Amino acid sequence: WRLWPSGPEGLQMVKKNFEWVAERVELLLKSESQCRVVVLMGSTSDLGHCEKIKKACGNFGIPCELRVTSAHKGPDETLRIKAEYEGDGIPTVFVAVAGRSNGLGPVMSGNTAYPVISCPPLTPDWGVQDVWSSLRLPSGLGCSTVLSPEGSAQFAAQIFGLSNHLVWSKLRASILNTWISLKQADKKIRECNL
Amino acid sequence: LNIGKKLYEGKTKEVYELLDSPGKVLLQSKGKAAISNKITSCIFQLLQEAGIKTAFTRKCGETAFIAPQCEMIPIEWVCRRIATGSFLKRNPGVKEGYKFYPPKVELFFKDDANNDPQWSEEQLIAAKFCFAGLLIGQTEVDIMSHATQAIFEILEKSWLPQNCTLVDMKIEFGVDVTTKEIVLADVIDNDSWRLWPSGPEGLQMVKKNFEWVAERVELLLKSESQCRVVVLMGSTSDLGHCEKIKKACGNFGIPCELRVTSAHKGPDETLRIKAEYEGDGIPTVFVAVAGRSNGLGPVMSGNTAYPVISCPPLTPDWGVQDVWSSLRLPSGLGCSTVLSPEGSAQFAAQIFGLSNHLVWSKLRASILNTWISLKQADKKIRECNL
Amino acid sequence: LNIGKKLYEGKTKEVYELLDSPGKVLLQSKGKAAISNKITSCIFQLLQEAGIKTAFTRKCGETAFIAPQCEMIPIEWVCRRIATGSFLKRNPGVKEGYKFYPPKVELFFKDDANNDPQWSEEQLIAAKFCFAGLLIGQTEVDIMSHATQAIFEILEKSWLPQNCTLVDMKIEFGVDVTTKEIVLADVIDNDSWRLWPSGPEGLQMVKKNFEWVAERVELLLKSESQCRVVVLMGSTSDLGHCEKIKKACGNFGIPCELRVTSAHKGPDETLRIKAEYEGDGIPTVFVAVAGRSNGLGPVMSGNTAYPVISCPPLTPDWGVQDVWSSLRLPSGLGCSTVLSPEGSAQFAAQIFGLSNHLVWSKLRASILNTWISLKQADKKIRECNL
Repeated sequence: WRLWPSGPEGLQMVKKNFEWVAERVELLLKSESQCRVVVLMGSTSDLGHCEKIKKACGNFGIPCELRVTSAHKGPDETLRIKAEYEGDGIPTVFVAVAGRSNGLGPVMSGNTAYPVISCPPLTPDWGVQDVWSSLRLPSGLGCSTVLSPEGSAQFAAQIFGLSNHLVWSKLRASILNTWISLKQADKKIRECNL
Repeated sequence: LNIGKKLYEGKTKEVYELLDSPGKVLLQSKGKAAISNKITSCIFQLLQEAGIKTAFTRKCGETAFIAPQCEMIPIEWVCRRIATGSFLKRNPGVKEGYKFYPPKVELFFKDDANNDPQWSEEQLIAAKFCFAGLLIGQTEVDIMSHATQAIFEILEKSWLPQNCTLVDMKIEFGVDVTTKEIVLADVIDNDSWRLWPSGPEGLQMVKKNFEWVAERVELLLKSESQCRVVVLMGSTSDLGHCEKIKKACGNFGIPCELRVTSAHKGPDETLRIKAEYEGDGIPTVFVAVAGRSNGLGPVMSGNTAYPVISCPPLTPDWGVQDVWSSLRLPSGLGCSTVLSPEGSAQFAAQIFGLSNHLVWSKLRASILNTWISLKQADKKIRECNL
Repeated sequence: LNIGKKLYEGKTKEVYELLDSPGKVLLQSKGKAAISNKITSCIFQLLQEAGIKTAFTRKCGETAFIAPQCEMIPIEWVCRRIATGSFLKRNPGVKEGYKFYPPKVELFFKDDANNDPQWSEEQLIAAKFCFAGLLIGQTEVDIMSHATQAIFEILEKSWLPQNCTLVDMKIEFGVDVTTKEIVLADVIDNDSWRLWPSGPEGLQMVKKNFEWVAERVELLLKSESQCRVVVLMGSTSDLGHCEKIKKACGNFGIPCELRVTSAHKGPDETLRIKAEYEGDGIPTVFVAVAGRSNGLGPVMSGNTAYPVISCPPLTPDWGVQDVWSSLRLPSGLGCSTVLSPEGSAQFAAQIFGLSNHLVWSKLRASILNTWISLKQADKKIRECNL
């Protein structure tokens, strides 16, 4: 490869010498950007939903914690837990999981300057009625919605990826590999068009 | 090898029994009688491949063909698109050339070389005929007239590419002794129909001579229009959905290929695959199968001048929410939606049918047969209203 | 009458000014040069009627044609479907016959009879050319390559019925001094392309000689495939809806008729009207427009072997409730749904396009032009990101 110094601007432009490159390459294996995803669930009966998010976060190397809190039952407590993730300086993304009327996501988003994803555990029974409590929020709420549990973890990854190259890389490799997989399935089904 | 007894016969052929094979235990035999058999062997194979229930098995020699044994209906069904000769004489005022659009179906009583009149569809019912056990009434008389019109249109279409106009035709039915179905049971040669030259315009108008007709009929068994249906699926987990479409396409004789591609994942690849079906000149129709938000259909339609059908694999779980991504498309998209997998194959067939008479024929026979089926279910449930 | 000054010229023609008519103030003049003008006059009229922006007004005499004045782009665009000659020599390994599917577009730097090399699409942008005021960069270079491929495919299609294979072609653009649009600005004769005989199979493969090409090109201006769109409306109060479809059909050169019929009120009549479009042999597509519960589309589709599009005149008041009567049909119905009135006309066009190259061409040009339009809106809004 060829690596400019990039701090058209420097000398005639000189590739870094194998010596300098040598004592830097190990640093590419680590990132300056710390990141954490905190999953808030209004009820432990959605624990399974939250775990798919946690496991997914695990695929992008992002630490993830699950917690139980109710905007409707312990309003005060939800804010408290919010504060201990805000006050410890770790860049965090909140994923709100609340069934039925979701007031957890809306409240979180309204009291924190960090991103907040509402990832409702919808089922086709009343799903069509419940999503709207996560969409349609009063003004001043950046709160975003993502239905897929792993999908919400992915979005969180892409958020942190803007600062953690190690995470960005995993997103990129994944994009590629999914294409590789598409390519192969088509070739394998193409065999059967004889 | 071959056997035979006695049995009946018509004016052009002599039907013989066939020991060593009951049922289809019939042989039709009968200068230029070999021409008459070559013609009747194609029209039959043709009408048969289209889907019309017809008394014909395989061709046999030069002047013969075996077919299932059946009791004939003593009636001559005639269908017209244009009025000429006889008809004119019978219908004063109708100037020659008058086109009938449904088109006109008339039936003549007992073939008897005496007067063999014209019967009303009501005199046939009151006739109370019964062959091979089948009492002929409303339902049966209705089937024959409908089937006659259908057979007409099929042959009318089949001929057009040879630049021939089917003016009118004569046809006789018969109840299959085995299956008990009313079938197009008797030879169709050059005296069974009348073909103008259609390139009111030519000479005094001369029916094609059995010679010219002879060396053209085999061409009706093939089509100039090539056609292909390509099924694009965003995910192999819908493979089953796509196969119902493929199998359906198989019912209309249209070649169909399944392929995997994602507008969302491999945008670039979808366009690539699109290009190799566009560039090879085979007239193609694309059927897009994408679950959830369907962006496959919309993208395809927007980048190809060929038709694109979106056939979403909906389930009642979230179906009502997903269809709208296939309907409601930004302007400039001809993309059409069809929910039924086989239904989408049928639509594709009807698209290609505009150019492939063989496909059109299958669509037409199917329309008829479905009616035959409706008719019978009603008669079978009618029995239970006693 | 006619005038003229000096101006520029190419290898086959000499461009002259034309006082008494500015702008289109250009005349192209130039044995067999009259053949070269007859060919270039059809291909242009053809590409123009298809929708391609091309520098051509009317034919003039035997060896001339007037067109709008424009500054030429010193680049030779070439498009290939099959690799032959030159290309092979430039691309070692590509065996003759290799088919390119997108298909391949290459452009050659300044026409200069010296070496006139091959430029990368990136060397043209860096060239920073500017004609008639139009600085040529990403956007413009992208338009020409896209337009070249589109022009190729159109001509490729147009030729097929004459049993000719467009192997590759050469084309030059130019910015119209008036409108400032990049247009197919310069003659296309028999040395602008290469046409196999395509009935790897024939002789060593010989391009058609300008003589044979000459007496065929006018045939590309007409199609063998006839087509008609019939719009059925259950109520005259939707007349406006049906007219958008009719007008749209007009944009693709497809004849379209509006008619009033009710599946619910005159069941019998609907079938009758259906029959007179079926019986007259004109390939037809039916577009059903019925508000509320749509039984018109379903019934039509079930009684005709031709395609049937349901194009409901929905309004947001009860639209969500009505569409389902057009979707969700009993089995055996190929009936397709398309909400957009013009969209349904477009789909119909794409159906007929499978057989009418003139229609296919209009669809293709349209695809291109819509892209050209997208490209320009982005560049115009990009200006406002300063």
